[PDB]
Amino acid sequence: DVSGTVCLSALPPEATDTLNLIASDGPFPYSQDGVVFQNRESVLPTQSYGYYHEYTVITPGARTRGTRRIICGEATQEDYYTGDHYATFSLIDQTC
Repeated sequence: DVSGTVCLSALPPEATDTLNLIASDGPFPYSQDGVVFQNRESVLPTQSYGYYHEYTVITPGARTRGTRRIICGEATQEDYYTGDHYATFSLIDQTC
C-alpha cells in the first residue's frame, strides 16, 4: 500500500532535483537510476514488468546511494517517494 500523498514542497529539496532530471531524461548521477523497479514485495499496485522505474534521491553527506528514492509509474504524474529504502511510499503531488 501507498501511505498517502505528500506535496513536493514538503519533501527534501533533492526530491525536486530528481524529478527535474526525470523530466529531462537525465543525465543521472547514479548508473542505477532509471532501472526497472520490480515491486517484488507488492507494496505498490500490481502492474506489468517495467511499468515502474527507480531513481536516486541524493542524501546529503552519504557515501552511498542511501535510502531515498523516487519510483515512477507509467501514468501521468504517478511518482512515489520512499525515504526508508522501499519499506513505505507516498505519492508525490507536484502541484504543492
